[PDB]
Amino acid sequence: VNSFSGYLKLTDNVYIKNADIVEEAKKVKPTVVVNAANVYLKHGGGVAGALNKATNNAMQVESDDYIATNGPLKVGGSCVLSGHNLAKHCLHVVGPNVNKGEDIQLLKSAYENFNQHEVLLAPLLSAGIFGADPIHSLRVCVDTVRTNVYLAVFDKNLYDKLVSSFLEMKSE
Ligand SMILES: Nc1ncnc2c1ncn2[C@@H]1O[C@H](COP(=O)(O)OP(=O)(O)OC[C@H]2O[C@@H](O)[C@H](O)[C@@H]2O)[C@@H](O)[C@H]1F
Repeated sequence: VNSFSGYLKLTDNVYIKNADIVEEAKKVKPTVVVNAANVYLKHGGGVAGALNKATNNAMQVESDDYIATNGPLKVGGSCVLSGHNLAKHCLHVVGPNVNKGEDIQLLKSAYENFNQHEVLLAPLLSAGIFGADPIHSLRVCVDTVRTNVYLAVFDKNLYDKLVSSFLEMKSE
């Protein structure tokens, strides 16, 4: 468990890899895989749908049970559900949907949830369907997270641009 391999280390606690989060989950067997969710735990495109599909939809049924009991999450909030076959647990975190003008400042709140967990395999919250700049998502992660976060970026082109943007931002 937690056998992460082939990451580039950006800070003492932030690692990045050009990889699909589901395939990493299957290789690594993490204690915590992070889902970039919405407040209803309705897993659409993006990481949520990729993770959900890999669980043969058990993730969405569990989420439906969670929501029926406790109601929707808040933006910036989270909940720990089961990791099924991918991880021990899945951290479901709701970043701001900047497409709907939700407060980008809640991206910081979202990443805070990471600090409740020694080690996580995570994507870049709000960076796809929710419309945030991926560079900005990385900046907020490295600035907010103090635990060990292994970031999976599947698109090689985004990953190269993200590394070169981080080198610039760290050196100023
Ligand atoms: N298989 C994969 N492995 C690794 N990285 C992947 C990936 N698939 C995508 N990414 C990238 O991960 C980041 C997060 O992007 P999104 O997955 O779209 O989450 P976001 O917070 O923007 O929106 C949440 C909403 O999306 C709905 O799925 C969810 O239910 C909610 O309504 C982006 O850089 C993607 F490019």
